[PDB]
Amino acid sequence: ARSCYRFRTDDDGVVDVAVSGEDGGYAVSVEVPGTRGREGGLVLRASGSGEGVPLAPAAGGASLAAELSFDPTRAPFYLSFLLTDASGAEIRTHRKTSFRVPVGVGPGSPAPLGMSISGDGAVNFAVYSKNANAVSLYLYAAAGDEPALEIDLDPYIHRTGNVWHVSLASVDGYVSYAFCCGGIRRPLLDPYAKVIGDFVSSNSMRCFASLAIAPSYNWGRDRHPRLPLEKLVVYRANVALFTKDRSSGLPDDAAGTFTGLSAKVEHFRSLGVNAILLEPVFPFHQVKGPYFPYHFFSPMNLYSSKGLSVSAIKSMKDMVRVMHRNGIEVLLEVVFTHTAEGESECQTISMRGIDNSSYYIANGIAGCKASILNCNHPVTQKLILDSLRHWVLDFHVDGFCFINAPFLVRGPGGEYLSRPPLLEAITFDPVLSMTKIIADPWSPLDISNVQFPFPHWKRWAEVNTRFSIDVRKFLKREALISDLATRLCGSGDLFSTRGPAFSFNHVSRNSGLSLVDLVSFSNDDLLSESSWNCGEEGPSENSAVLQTRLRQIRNFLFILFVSLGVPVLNMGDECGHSAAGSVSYKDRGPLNWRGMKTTFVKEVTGFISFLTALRSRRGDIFQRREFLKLENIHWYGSDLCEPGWDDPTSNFLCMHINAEVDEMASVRGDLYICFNANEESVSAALPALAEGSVWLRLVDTSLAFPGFFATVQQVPGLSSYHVEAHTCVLFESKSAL
Amino acid sequence: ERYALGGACRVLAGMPAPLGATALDGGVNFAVYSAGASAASLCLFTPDDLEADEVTEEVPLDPLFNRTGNVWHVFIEGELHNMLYGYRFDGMFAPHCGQYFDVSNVVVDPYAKAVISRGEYGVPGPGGDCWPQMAGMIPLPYSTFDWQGDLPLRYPQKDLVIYEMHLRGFTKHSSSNVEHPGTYIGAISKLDYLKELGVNCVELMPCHEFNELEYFSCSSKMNFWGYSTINFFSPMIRYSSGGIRNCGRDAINEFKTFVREAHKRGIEVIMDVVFNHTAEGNEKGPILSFRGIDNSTYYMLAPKGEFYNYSGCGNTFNCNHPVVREFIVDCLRYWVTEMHVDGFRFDLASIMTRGCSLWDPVNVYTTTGTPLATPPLIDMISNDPILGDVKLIAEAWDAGGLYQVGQFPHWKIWSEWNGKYRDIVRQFIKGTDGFAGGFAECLCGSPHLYQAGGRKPWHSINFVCAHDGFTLADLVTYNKKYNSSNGEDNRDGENHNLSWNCGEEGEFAGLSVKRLRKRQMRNFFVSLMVSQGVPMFYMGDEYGHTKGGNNNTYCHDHYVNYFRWDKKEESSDLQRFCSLMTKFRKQCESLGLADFPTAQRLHWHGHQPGKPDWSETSRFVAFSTKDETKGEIYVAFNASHLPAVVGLPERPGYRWEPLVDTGKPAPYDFLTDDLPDRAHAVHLFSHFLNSNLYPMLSYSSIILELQPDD
Repeated sequence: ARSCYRFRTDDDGVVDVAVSGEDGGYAVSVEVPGTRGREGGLVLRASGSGEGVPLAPAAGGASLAAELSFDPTRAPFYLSFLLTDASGAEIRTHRKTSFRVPVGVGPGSPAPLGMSISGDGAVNFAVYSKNANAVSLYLYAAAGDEPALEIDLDPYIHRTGNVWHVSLASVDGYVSYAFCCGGIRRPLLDPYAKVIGDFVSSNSMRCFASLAIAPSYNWGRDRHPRLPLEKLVVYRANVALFTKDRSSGLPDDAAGTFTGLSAKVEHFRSLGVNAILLEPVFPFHQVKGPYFPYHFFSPMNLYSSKGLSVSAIKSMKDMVRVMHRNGIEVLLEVVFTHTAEGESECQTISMRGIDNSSYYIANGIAGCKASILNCNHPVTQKLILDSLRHWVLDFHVDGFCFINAPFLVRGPGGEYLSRPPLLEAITFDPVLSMTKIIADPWSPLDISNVQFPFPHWKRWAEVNTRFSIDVRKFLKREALISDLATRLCGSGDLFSTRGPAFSFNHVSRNSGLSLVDLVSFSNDDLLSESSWNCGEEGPSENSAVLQTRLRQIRNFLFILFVSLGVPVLNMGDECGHSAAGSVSYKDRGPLNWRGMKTTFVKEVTGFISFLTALRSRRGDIFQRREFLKLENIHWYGSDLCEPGWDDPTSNFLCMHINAEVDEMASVRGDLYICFNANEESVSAALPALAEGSVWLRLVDTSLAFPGFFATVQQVPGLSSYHVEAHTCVLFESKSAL
Repeated sequence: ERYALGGACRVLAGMPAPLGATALDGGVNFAVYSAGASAASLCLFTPDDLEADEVTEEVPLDPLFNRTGNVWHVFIEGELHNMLYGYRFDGMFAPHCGQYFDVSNVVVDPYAKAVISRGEYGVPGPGGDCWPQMAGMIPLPYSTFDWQGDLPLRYPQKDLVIYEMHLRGFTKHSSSNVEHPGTYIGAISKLDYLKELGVNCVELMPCHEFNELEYFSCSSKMNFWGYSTINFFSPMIRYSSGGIRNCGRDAINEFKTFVREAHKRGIEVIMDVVFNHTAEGNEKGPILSFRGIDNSTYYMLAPKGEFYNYSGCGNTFNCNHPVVREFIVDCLRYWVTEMHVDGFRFDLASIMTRGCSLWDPVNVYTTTGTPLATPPLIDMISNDPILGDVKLIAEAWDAGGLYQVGQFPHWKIWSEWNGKYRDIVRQFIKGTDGFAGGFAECLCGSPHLYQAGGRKPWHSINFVCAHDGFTLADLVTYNKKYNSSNGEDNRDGENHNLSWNCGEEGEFAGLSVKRLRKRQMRNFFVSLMVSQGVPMFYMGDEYGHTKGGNNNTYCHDHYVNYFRWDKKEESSDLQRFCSLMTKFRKQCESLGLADFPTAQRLHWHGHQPGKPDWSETSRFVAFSTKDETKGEIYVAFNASHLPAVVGLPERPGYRWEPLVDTGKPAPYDFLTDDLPDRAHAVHLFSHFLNSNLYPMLSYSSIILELQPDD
């Protein structure tokens, strides 16, 4: 294959160069046509060479031609030369430079970004850098530490706008590549690489892009579950901590990987979970943790059994296929607001060294030591959208939860944008129009996010942070029952135009206190957590503290699962996982699978399964696309009286729900729900029923397992029931027809 | 298992990206965006069946397997490059909701690289059909064009001289003596003339595919300028000598040949693009590409569903919608990387700053068409990895009342057509009170419009005449437009031309009036060639082309719009003057500057040196600037009706030498060493030059150079 270069000269002319890979040397031919200003021949001097190669006529004086040859074993080099007439005058390029031509590499093409292979086997490299005035390509062999091949890029031939490109006939004998920008000899990682190497802290922070391409994956008959938003039950898990312990039963070096997660699908199936939310799986550094990613196109290599990138790709695809075969959606937490790089050369690995001005916010933000991405800059927009489309199309991912979502509306200067372009681009991307998108206000950074209305276009779901605060305060006898009424009905004050299905409710996440710690630890340093230790701090032997704690755990689960919205469960909250009162997400430990036979875990898992089955069975109430009609909800007090809405001493509320009648087609009963947060028992009255109808009790969290949930006593209408302290009750009306 | 063409070709799921038709894996992948469609079908034509208006083959699209999000896609395995394709869509028909889905229409993919309708310019289809069925070209697995090593010239912008050219009109007249008059190949024969004229950049009038018979049924006029685009990815096939041969490949290759031949001679190419509207018009217009796919996405719509008219042509493209943003950026990148185009000029560019309706409080949780300070499309174009390093020129106004000259959102990257320069120069040169200070500001690159925002003098594109409005010759012949041949009762056209007929109206006048007209044309060219900024002039202004007073000639395929190579030879003096003045600009280092001139280099003068006259009654501007090549030059403009003798700056040890004088008869209006009488002609003015004086006629200009005298 031959390459051709046409140079305009400084005396209104053209010089034509051709470089041919002769069947192992190289031949360069120079042809100068036209004659207006110079007559008596030309000599090709190699940029000041004392010797010379005269140009001989080719086809009758129309053109002058010369030929040069070069021996093999020469690494890619450049040939530089000048032309001289029979006067001493020198002919240069139209940019006033010596004619420079590459020998051993092709010019390449600016698209696509990254590394690609053509049909003939040529390898194309392309990288964007506006600020760098010099770019070099390094090739490494199987070990490397020093480059086996170094190629400087010509600023004229190997550029199109602000994209540097180059082509190579073959990369045989090489396994990795990197880039060097400016004069700095520090190898950088390709932002668009699909397969990367090992993160090595040299004596520094370097990672190399791999020259191998991922093999074709056979998906088979895989189909997206496409579950409705109003039927979702979400389980949030950490890949490493989910199966790392010995008790999981997985074979070693496969525990704590994607295979370990795939091996436990029956756990989710028995719990009633139909969607799994994974904590971030982008490659990261152990110094800062998973919430500070380096790369956006690969899974972390430590999440695979073999520890390599291609192994991680195949393992992730296998896990996704296994989940889809079981009708379970896969959602991913994604960080796109900041990276793991630093404001110096020692912690530069990628985008910081290629083009700092475009990828990152200048000076960052006050009171922060992280590299804040310039999210709304068009190049970063393109990178983020490319990453999302890649994950959806290549890994068959069903949705995304954007960590630190409020940061995505900040502009280049840090100001708040009234029309943020990246969010709008994500919302109206035609490829992604069927994937779920959820905004999470929580931030791993030291600063805390301020609150403002998030633009949703009736498409974005949100993590409801007010739900946890209000439920925690109610169970602590510190909130008005109006807050509980608002949260039980789907949070209409925030999702009025969207619906209850867009509210993602939770009582505990991977940060803050866990479910067990929420009823066991309350110091003066845990005031931002709304916890109550039920009498004694830490583990206790008192028989009343234990009873109160068990009741409170049952109440928390019950209130979570009977509200309108999507319930989100955190890993370990179904089996008593505890972190000894710490609120750091880094202090959480591996899940213990040994205890899933005892009494407590059995009660918790059975109650969760019962609640999920009840939600499925009565979807006309719990799986709605629109809020319940105001004509079908009645709020009561102690004995069928008016509730005390503004009295901060009545921690008691009753809810009567009337079933609808659908004329499209069957009689479905009513629901009566009572919540008592008082430390004293309260008498409650059941509403009057129809003729020959009775109330059937389904849940009483003060009873004894088994029996406190049952799928049991019948109660006539207008009767009286004694609600114990810290107790929640549920009734369903059954017609004795 | 599914087959398409008589059981010979397999049908597979396909991929949603890239949009359009792409050849890979022994087949073609098709992908098209449609949010509102409920069903879709791929239609294939043979070239013979397209003429008969018959679909050769239909492939229904399965909503389960052939749709990812809002993208329909399908793959066909076989040899399809000798066929054409289109789409059929089904959905809701409700013009009062902005929906125009109809199963009997076959629409053209917006990403198609060639559109096959008709082969010959001006000739209708069978039966006098002016809107026959259109279909798109299917690509080849490889490339069939040899660039011969072409590399971008990357000229600095301050070194540019821009020549606006109409592709068909350049060689359509019989006196061009080219093999294929009016085509891309025909224009290649005439690039040496442009090179010898002194231009190094050519701006092409719209070369995207359009219908030149679009309103031929009503009335009988053609659409000659082509500001009504059908497909943005395709060249105008009827500007090619091949036609529809090889399904548009010949036309594409001819355009590439024109570009390669222009680059081989050191000439850059800038393309006119019209992204502000579409040939589909309002609700009464034809359904060709966009209305049949996603009308509410591609067009700006009112509440009831009627079309906003900010372009004054029937509809308005929804430029700042995200899908349209991606489409426009993809189109510009395609032209840059596949046709080697060096830059773009955007027509009615203010429309590209108007807001999209997606940001109304009804949609999320400032209405449609409100101008923005940071429009997302301009942000995407300026900061693109490829498009950020090319030439971007905006005509910064639209027909909806917007006027953004000097305030276009530029990111310190964007250039502008300077219409304030046009107005000020037109008013000063003809003689008008109160324009001397504006003229001096125009000569310096208009720092009052560009310096504060961080832009350079060469971001200003200076021009006196363009394709719209008067030509340079008609600027000095008519006081008013004569547009009655347009058929619109003289309503159309600019009404305030700011022109002077030099004493009499029309081409029949006395000798003194004609002498004054020649002087004034030379003065206009001198003013253009000594200003800071990038000069631009229109095709044929270098020999005095005339349109008969018609200042809006968009609908005439007729010699009034053709380059007259026969009349060019009768006006070799003006052409010689223009060539010499462009050469002079190229030779001086103080004429095209990278920064705004400072007071240490440039000094202003009047009738007496060092005393400029900025009074309201002043019609005289003169300056002198220091030159690293010529030492010092002196320029004076006398726009008064009275002759004057002016004093020259005193430089002991030197004297001034005459170079240019627009009052003198040719060839002494420009002095060159090719003139055998140069020394004698200079010597006959020595009694004036010795005492630092120079006599000037009314409405004349002079340029002098400083040389050592000892």
